[PDB]
Amino acid sequence: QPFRVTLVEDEPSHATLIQYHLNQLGAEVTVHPSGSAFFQHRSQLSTCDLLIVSDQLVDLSIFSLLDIVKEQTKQPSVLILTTGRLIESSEHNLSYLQKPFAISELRAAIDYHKPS
Repeated sequence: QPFRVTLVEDEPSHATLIQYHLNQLGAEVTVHPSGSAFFQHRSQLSTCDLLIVSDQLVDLSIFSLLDIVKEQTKQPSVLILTTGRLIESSEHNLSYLQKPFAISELRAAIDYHKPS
C-alpha cells in the first residue's frame, strides 16, 4: 500500500524541504500551500495516512484545522510543526515536532508513522 502524506505548510522553503524528505522516505505527498487550500480538500483526509501541519498558518488556526480533521470519518495521524511549546485532545493522534528541528528528527517522525 502507499503511504499517503498531506503537508499543510505556508512557508514554501519549509514545505519544499519537508517534501524532499517525504519523497526520500517514500511518501505520496499532497502539499497544501495554505489553510484555505487544505479546507477546500478536507474530503481527501479519509485517504491520508499522516497529516503534517504547521501550528501557525496565517489563514487558519491549528484549533480550527484540528476541528475540521475531527469532522472526517477516517482521521489520519497528525504531526504538528510547532515553535512555542501541547494541544489537549482526547483523540489520540497528535504528535509534535519543534522547529528549529534536526533533519534526523523529522525523518524519524515520518518513518514512525509508516505502515504496516
